[PDB]
Amino acid sequence: GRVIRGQRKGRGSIFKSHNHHRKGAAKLRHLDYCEKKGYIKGLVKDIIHDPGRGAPLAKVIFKRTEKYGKKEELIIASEGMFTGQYISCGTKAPLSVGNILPIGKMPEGTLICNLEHRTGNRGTLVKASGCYATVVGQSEDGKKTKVRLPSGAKKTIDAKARAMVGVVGAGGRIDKPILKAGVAHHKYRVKRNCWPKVRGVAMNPVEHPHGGGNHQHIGHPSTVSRSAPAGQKVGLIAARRTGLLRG
RNA sequence: ACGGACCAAGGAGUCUAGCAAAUGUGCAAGUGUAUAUGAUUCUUUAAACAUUUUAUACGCAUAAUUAAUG
RNA sequence: AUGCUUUAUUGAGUACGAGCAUAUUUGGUAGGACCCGAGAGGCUUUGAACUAAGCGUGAUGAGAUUGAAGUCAGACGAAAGUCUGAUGGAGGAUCGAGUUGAUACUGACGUGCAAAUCGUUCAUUUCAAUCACGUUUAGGGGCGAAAGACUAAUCGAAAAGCCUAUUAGCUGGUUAUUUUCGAAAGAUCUCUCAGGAUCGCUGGAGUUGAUUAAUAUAAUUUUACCAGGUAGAGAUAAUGAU
RNA sequence: UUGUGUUGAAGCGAAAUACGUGAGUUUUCGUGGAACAUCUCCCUAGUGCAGAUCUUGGUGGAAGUAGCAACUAUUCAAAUGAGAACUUUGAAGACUGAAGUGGAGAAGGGUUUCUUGUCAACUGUGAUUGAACAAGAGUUAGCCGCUCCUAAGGGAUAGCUGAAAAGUGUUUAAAGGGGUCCCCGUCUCAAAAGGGAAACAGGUUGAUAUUCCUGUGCCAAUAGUAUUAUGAGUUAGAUGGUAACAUAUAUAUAAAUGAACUCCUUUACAUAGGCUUUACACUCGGGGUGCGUUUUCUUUGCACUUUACCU
RNA sequence: UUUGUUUUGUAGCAAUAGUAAUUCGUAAUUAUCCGAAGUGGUAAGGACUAUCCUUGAAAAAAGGAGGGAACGGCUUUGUGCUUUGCUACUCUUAAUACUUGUAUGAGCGUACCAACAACCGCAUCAGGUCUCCAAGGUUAACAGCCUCUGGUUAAAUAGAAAAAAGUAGGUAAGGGAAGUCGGCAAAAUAGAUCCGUAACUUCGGGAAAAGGAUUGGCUCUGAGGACAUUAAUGUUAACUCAGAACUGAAACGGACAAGGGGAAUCCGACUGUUUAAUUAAAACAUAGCAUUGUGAAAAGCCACAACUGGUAUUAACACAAUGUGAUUUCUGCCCAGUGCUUUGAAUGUCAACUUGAUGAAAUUCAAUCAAGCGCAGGUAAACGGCGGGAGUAACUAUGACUCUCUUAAGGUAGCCAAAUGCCUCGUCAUCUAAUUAGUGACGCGCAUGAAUGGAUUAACGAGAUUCCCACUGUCCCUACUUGCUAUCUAGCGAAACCACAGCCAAGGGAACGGGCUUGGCAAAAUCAGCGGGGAAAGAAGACCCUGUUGAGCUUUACUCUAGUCUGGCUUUGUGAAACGACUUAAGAGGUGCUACUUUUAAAGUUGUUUUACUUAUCCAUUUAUAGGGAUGAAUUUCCCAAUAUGGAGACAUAGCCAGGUGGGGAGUUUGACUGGGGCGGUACAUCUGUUAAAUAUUAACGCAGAUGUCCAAAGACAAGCUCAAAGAGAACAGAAAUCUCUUGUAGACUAAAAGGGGAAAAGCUUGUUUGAUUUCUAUUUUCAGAACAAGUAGAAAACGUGAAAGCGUGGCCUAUCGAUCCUUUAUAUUUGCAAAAUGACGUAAAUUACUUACUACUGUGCAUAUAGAGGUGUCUGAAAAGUUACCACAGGGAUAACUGGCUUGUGGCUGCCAAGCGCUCCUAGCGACGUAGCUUUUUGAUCCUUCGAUGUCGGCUCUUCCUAUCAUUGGGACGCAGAAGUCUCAAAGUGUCGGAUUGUUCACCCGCUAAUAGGGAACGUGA
Ligand SMILES: [Mg+2]
Ligand SMILES: [Mg+2]
Ligand SMILES: [Mg+2]
Ligand SMILES: [Mg+2]
Ligand SMILES: [Mg+2]
Ligand SMILES: [Mg+2]
Ligand SMILES: [Mg+2]
Ligand SMILES: [Mg+2]
Ligand SMILES: [Mg+2]
Ligand SMILES: [Mg+2]
Ligand SMILES: [Mg+2]
Ligand SMILES: [Mg+2]
Ligand SMILES: [Mg+2]
Ligand SMILES: [Mg+2]
Ligand SMILES: [Mg+2]
Ligand SMILES: [Mg+2]
Ligand SMILES: [Mg+2]
Ligand SMILES: [Mg+2]
Ligand SMILES: [Mg+2]
Ligand SMILES: [Mg+2]
Ligand SMILES: [Mg+2]
Ligand SMILES: [Mg+2]
Ligand SMILES: [Mg+2]
Ligand SMILES: [Mg+2]
Ligand SMILES: [Mg+2]
Ligand SMILES: [Mg+2]
Ligand SMILES: [Mg+2]
Ligand SMILES: [Mg+2]
Ligand SMILES: [Mg+2]
Ligand SMILES: [Mg+2]
Ligand SMILES: [Mg+2]
Ligand SMILES: [Mg+2]
Ligand SMILES: [Mg+2]
Ligand SMILES: [Mg+2]
Ligand SMILES: [Mg+2]
Ligand SMILES: [Mg+2]
Ligand SMILES: [Mg+2]
Ligand SMILES: [Mg+2]
Ligand SMILES: [Mg+2]
Ligand SMILES: [Mg+2]
Ligand SMILES: [Mg+2]
Ligand SMILES: [Mg+2]
Ligand SMILES: [Mg+2]
Ligand SMILES: [Mg+2]
Ligand SMILES: [Mg+2]
Ligand SMILES: [Mg+2]
Ligand SMILES: [Mg+2]
Ligand SMILES: [Mg+2]
Ligand SMILES: [Mg+2]
Ligand SMILES: [Mg+2]
Ligand SMILES: [Mg+2]
Ligand SMILES: [Mg+2]
Ligand SMILES: [Mg+2]
Ligand SMILES: [Mg+2]
Ligand SMILES: [Mg+2]
Ligand SMILES: [Mg+2]
Ligand SMILES: [Mg+2]
Ligand SMILES: [Mg+2]
Ligand SMILES: [Mg+2]
Ligand SMILES: [Mg+2]
Ligand SMILES: [Mg+2]
Ligand SMILES: [Mg+2]
Ligand SMILES: [Mg+2]
Ligand SMILES: [Mg+2]
Ligand SMILES: [Mg+2]
Ligand SMILES: [Mg+2]
Ligand SMILES: [Mg+2]
Ligand SMILES: [Mg+2]
Ligand SMILES: [Mg+2]
Ligand SMILES: [Mg+2]
Ligand SMILES: [Mg+2]
Ligand SMILES: [Mg+2]
Ligand SMILES: [Mg+2]
Ligand SMILES: [Mg+2]
Ligand SMILES: [Mg+2]
Ligand SMILES: [Mg+2]
Ligand SMILES: [Mg+2]
Ligand SMILES: [Mg+2]
Ligand SMILES: [Mg+2]
Ligand SMILES: [Mg+2]
Ligand SMILES: [Mg+2]
Ligand SMILES: [Mg+2]
Ligand SMILES: [Mg+2]
Ligand SMILES: [Mg+2]
Ligand SMILES: [Mg+2]
Ligand SMILES: [Mg+2]
Ligand SMILES: [Mg+2]
Ligand SMILES: [Mg+2]
Ligand SMILES: [Mg+2]
Ligand SMILES: [Mg+2]
Ligand SMILES: [Mg+2]
Ligand SMILES: [Mg+2]
Ligand SMILES: [Mg+2]
Ligand SMILES: [Mg+2]
Ligand SMILES: [Mg+2]
Ligand SMILES: [Mg+2]
Repeated sequence: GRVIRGQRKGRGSIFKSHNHHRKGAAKLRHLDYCEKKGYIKGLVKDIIHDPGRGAPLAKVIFKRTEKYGKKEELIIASEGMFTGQYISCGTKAPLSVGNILPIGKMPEGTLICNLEHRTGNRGTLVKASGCYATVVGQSEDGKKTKVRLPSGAKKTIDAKARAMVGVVGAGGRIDKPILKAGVAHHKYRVKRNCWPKVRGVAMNPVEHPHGGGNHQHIGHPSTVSRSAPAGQKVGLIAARRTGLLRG
């Protein structure tokens, strides 16, 4: 009868992100001559907090090379950086925490973050607080590098892509029990409108496949297939397996 | 069992198409002057009057029967 | 082959034509169709001055209670550590007036002051708090701490105008006089059982006949003849009981 | 076809020694004031009402009945007037009790405001009252606001999609600009509580006031040329202090050279808790002035004793 | 740059203004305007501390700095750079004069209300509606009560009287919940100081636990600071706190203000939220726990008609989709069913396209690695599920043990008459006097149980229950009082409703009358109450049934559809390899130049597969900013070679076509009969007998039954023969084996129900057969005298049997079955395919070809006439699943759920007879086996009245009637000594109670009593 809650989220009316006090987008530096041939170095002016995101941001200043002036960058800060530090970005920069290097000049076992899955991309992969990847293989003729991602997947990347040495700061923040409904009210207040959640078994049949009944049950197998239409994919999607995991 | 406090005005088997039966009228193996045209028709007349100077417009009837050549 | 024959069978066929036109009435059909009456379906538009949720900018919560971590001082002890007094001001802490609401009297009123009010009594006040303007989301759609709730006294699908005088085997109504004739509530078929078609029962029109105490005719008798297994009877005649 | 009418038509009220089984027809008197029939035979229709919770309009019994009950409360005397429980004046008794029927604003209303007059209807009892009715009046700004800036957002331009109507909004624009020949970089609307040049006190009208009057101040803008005065610098740019820093007082502290380019600061910011300072408020005692009580008491009870912006 | 003091000034504004006074005149003058402190209400600033998985706008506009471009002036040769002097020149503010378009200050708002009558609510409506200011006393207090400044004394009315009854209040002797479903309502408590506080517990609480004492006024004592002369003297405050004496009708938070407490059970962890106008909860949320998908602009989830978007200013400590619901302790077994998911040319089926074979061609046929299903696995914190019967231990009883059916697995740890147990008011204990209630135990549990979460649980709750203390007008049992109404006056002034109307009893009547019949009776007009009746009013019953009337929701109902997955063709270019296809003479052959299958340097062209390239196409980044190799400030070396960049790349994407999946979505449907409907059944198409009343016809969900088949013989004809059974006889042989005789009217048989028929046959056995065949008519049954269907009597052919007359058109007779449209095979010297031809230039002539005359028989495919067949059992013949406790409409008393009416089976009461009981004795008192009635206080049966409506259980209050008499009054009898009782007569005058449990009517206990009888009045009684 009626359009479901999870279908309405795509209209983007009251489900758009809350971003009034956010500070800007976190990108690497634009790929240019210096990083391809040597390196360039910038100065850390501040570490600041971003309302929606858990990891801190470093505010870093480089010096213009084509012209007289200065320029600004926003970069996810790795654990250990400090105000007044000089970091160096380029193909020949020394290996140290906070420098930005191509992944093909790093030995095996190096912990990295803020990685590009394509060259010149300005960084996409390892970004949430407390996360890192591992260099796990260098190809015989260069041109390819193999890494291990936080979820445990393995990937091969172009060997000229860039990343930061070290781990993302402010890690270990899911070890504190939230303990109050108001704390979770304040958490999602600055993210998006997704809290609280009514469960489908407590609605009427018009609004949900689980709704209705004289006893609050599903009455249906709760694992649905990958091909089901939008108003019907609602329980466990394409589940290979259910129940407690034992290994 | 339902409608009705009282009074006045209004208020409901009609019109058109197509078929049949009954009855009145005209002509009769025929009958009906279609659309038009004509006129010393033109307040009335948007009515009425006329029919192309051994005579093939059309309808119904005058002949039936068969899927059909017939 | 211009097919033939008495045969049988069929036609809304033939055996010296009756039609065409035009008044009116009646019947059945289509149309608004004797008059008034739905619950619905569709097309295009108008509303978030109420209320729901998000967002921007601002404003607001008398008074009192309780007493976490940190700090100072004193006592004990070989160390580790323990005990006593003060200080301090935490917490979706506690009473409570405003504010925001609505538990009970199943009180008053119920032709109200009022299409939700009045009185007393209740719940809530540092937080998931409460208000005001501005702004976003529009109808099979939105919004919902979820009651099928709310979306301008309208929501298990808003409001305005059209398609539209939609359809109804079902309720209600249907307008002057006298005179003459006068019913059925059985039967067959039916997605038929509150309906219909068809036969029966009724009225009107018109011929052919009889008007010759006749013939046709008769919900009646008489004379001649025919068919029957019900009332009674039987159980020793058959069957079955006793 | 052939008739009635100002010497009185239709219609209406009451009737008749009248006719008909009946629907009806005909006639008298009164009112009325202008048209009305045809039955000689035909044509024609939106042609005959007791009902449909029928439509529109008017009117009853109920009935001088139900009722005119929240908000503590009224009394004496006078004026006016045809007429005063509810108009005005004086004297009493009381209420609101600063979280006020006290003052000032927004949304909304639109002349309800003021003076004069004044009662047909309204002001659910009266009414001489009134936000009712009639005639004429009344709203004054460089300093209070809008107007300017940007916000959540709206409308647009290029392009793309669609039969269009419309949807979306740099998704490869030779755009928009500003700086004097260069660089930067879409347009526009959206806050009378956010941001933001600048004003105070006294007086004044029937009705306006940080707007009018008086006096004293502030802010912003003010072409070119020439003269005259105010100060400063050089015989292409001043000094003091160890330092933190300081210095132009002319009517008026106005002048301490500085291009392209570049970097910062103000505007500019949450909540809770106690400590502290200063203004406004409140109160106690002296002095002056006026008033009140006074059979008894009382060096006594109350009022006033003020000071803005700007330098 | 020095001293007390030169002395002035509210520092200027400034007294010239404001306020309070005293003056003199019909605008006039004077005097004051100045000395020291306290309290802490309101606002703002300052320096600080702490909190956040929460870190709390921007722009117009203004300012500061770095750096060092340019530059002493007036005329002085020339072509902006070349020549001579003075060492006034450069800024800055103000005023003036002239040239200049006319060289200060735009435009719009401004009255009044802001609710008390100016706004919205139909109004001059007790409602709603945003912001700022805020005095004195009491006090913790901006609370409550009283007051000053300012405001008012007004409300759609007044006067009198004062009874019932109402509404808002106040008291009550003795008892203290006995009232009631229920302590509903009301009382009792309460401020502050000092003492004292349990179980349990997540150690934080519970907690104001529970409890005890004090409190006025007056007169005193003690404690707590600051400052200046020097330990000593002197001045000087604010408010609290602790003690003592005295005093009063023993009173003192004196008015106001202000918790009732305790022992346990159930649910939910907690603060929070919800159905605006009948539900505030145990419902929703929540922290915590667990499961699932996804490494990216070719990804997960979602929006759009397309083009494009949301999450995303994102990146696994993330985003998205679900369950359960704090802590503690736990979370058992099942993958057979249904879902979801993994592998693939070994593998079955499953499209378009393509490729071959054949043919004149249209067609026809065959082959080929798509996805999906099938085949083989995983998964229960996916949907869900988790057994019976017997025997057995030295008194009984029980069953550790055993046997046997049996499942995918057989309910584990726990828990229980639980918000879950029918029987049920379960058994035992406890609580009371008395317990359908409460608590603790028991467990073969109709039908308990593990994130559908199981068992607990401190704290918390306007949540659901039981008991105790305090308290009381809830009650015994009511009385007295105040305001405001009602009442009577002057003024003003409606509405609902209304066929006509309004006294009764019985009768009949649509079975409950105001009106009708027969009786009782019946005398103006008027005031205040009241709730028996007018089956009173409101309003086309919402319950129930009907309608070929709807709508919301569900699904493995009937048809479809968005989206997803999969294959083909086009977009679409340049090369190169490797294997497949259709051809060479070979290969063994089997066959009568020849016919078919078979190992290899191909006759030459086409196909899936792999790889390479860049310009089509797609993506990303930037201001399209250097061609490859070796926490100051920065602006005016060498080697390698002459499409912005990078990544993919003819693959994605996109357009047309094809297949799978698809309640996410759309449209629709979901028979009838029926002692209401539903369930059951078929009485829905047929047949035998009976009801059926001696022609024929005739109903019910009447009675006893049968049909949807069967048979090359069980059909046709002819001949011969005679059956069931019984008796007596015959080696094994008997009750039953084979054989002979005698009797035998059918007692046998004849496919199947039942009825009728049948003896040289209709039965049995033999012989020959296919009339169970082709065509047509007159007609009978049901009936409209319509179709099918099943029969009867015949005619035109060709046959069978029999010697012959004859008989045969299925079964000895009565049942055994099917339209239009469509399809399919048969028949024909019958026809068509819209200008014509197709056997065939066949036969005979003729020539110099457009020659002539003759002929039953003429391409593929399709159509058409006539005859059978494929089926409609709802059988005169639609392609069709559920639910509504969210509901809508048109109707029905044609039809259910009350009262009333007829009946009285069942329920209740009363009779008659005498077997027997009563030691003995039929009848004191009873009464078996039988049998006659009465009543309408039970429950049925029926469907008469009411569906545009007669309020549906019980209790409380109040009146009246009946007798089928419990007590009280007079009597009779006994199995009657007295006492106490039992049976019975006249008799309705007077009575027929207080309580515990339950919503109860009904029950069952504790009591008293004289007795604690039974009933009716629309199941008496809801304006
Ligand atoms: Mg629900
Ligand atoms: Mg659904
Ligand atoms: Mg549940
Ligand atoms: Mg189930
Ligand atoms: Mg009716
Ligand atoms: Mg009526
Ligand atoms: Mg005629
Ligand atoms: Mg014709
Ligand atoms: Mg009509
Ligand atoms: Mg429809
Ligand atoms: Mg609004
Ligand atoms: Mg809002
Ligand atoms: Mg709290
Ligand atoms: Mg009430
Ligand atoms: Mg209330
Ligand atoms: Mg519901
Ligand atoms: Mg209609
Ligand atoms: Mg008659
Ligand atoms: Mg006339
Ligand atoms: Mg009419
Ligand atoms: Mg009329
Ligand atoms: Mg009338
Ligand atoms: Mg009336
Ligand atoms: Mg009255
Ligand atoms: Mg008045
Ligand atoms: Mg007062
Ligand atoms: Mg008061
Ligand atoms: Mg107050
Ligand atoms: Mg006025
Ligand atoms: Mg006036
Ligand atoms: Mg009046
Ligand atoms: Mg006026
Ligand atoms: Mg102005
Ligand atoms: Mg201003
Ligand atoms: Mg914006
Ligand atoms: Mg603007
Ligand atoms: Mg402002
Ligand atoms: Mg004024
Ligand atoms: Mg003013
Ligand atoms: Mg001063
Ligand atoms: Mg004003
Ligand atoms: Mg209005
Ligand atoms: Mg009113
Ligand atoms: Mg009002
Ligand atoms: Mg009273
Ligand atoms: Mg007293
Ligand atoms: Mg008492
Ligand atoms: Mg009791
Ligand atoms: Mg009782
Ligand atoms: Mg109860
Ligand atoms: Mg109470
Ligand atoms: Mg306790
Ligand atoms: Mg709760
Ligand atoms: Mg729990
Ligand atoms: Mg709560
Ligand atoms: Mg409600
Ligand atoms: Mg409520
Ligand atoms: Mg819950
Ligand atoms: Mg959760
Ligand atoms: Mg399985
Ligand atoms: Mg396959
Ligand atoms: Mg067990
Ligand atoms: Mg149990
Ligand atoms: Mg129990
Ligand atoms: Mg489990
Ligand atoms: Mg269960
Ligand atoms: Mg009165
Ligand atoms: Mg009577
Ligand atoms: Mg009556
Ligand atoms: Mg009478
Ligand atoms: Mg009554
Ligand atoms: Mg009805
Ligand atoms: Mg109904
Ligand atoms: Mg429907
Ligand atoms: Mg559906
Ligand atoms: Mg039926
Ligand atoms: Mg008979
Ligand atoms: Mg016989
Ligand atoms: Mg024979
Ligand atoms: Mg036979
Ligand atoms: Mg049928
Ligand atoms: Mg039939
Ligand atoms: Mg349905
Ligand atoms: Mg009836
Ligand atoms: Mg009986
Ligand atoms: Mg009625
Ligand atoms: Mg009644
Ligand atoms: Mg009624
Ligand atoms: Mg008796
Ligand atoms: Mg006696
Ligand atoms: Mg006696
Ligand atoms: Mg009753
Ligand atoms: Mg009775
Ligand atoms: Mg009632
Ligand atoms: Mg009752
Ligand atoms: Mg009553």
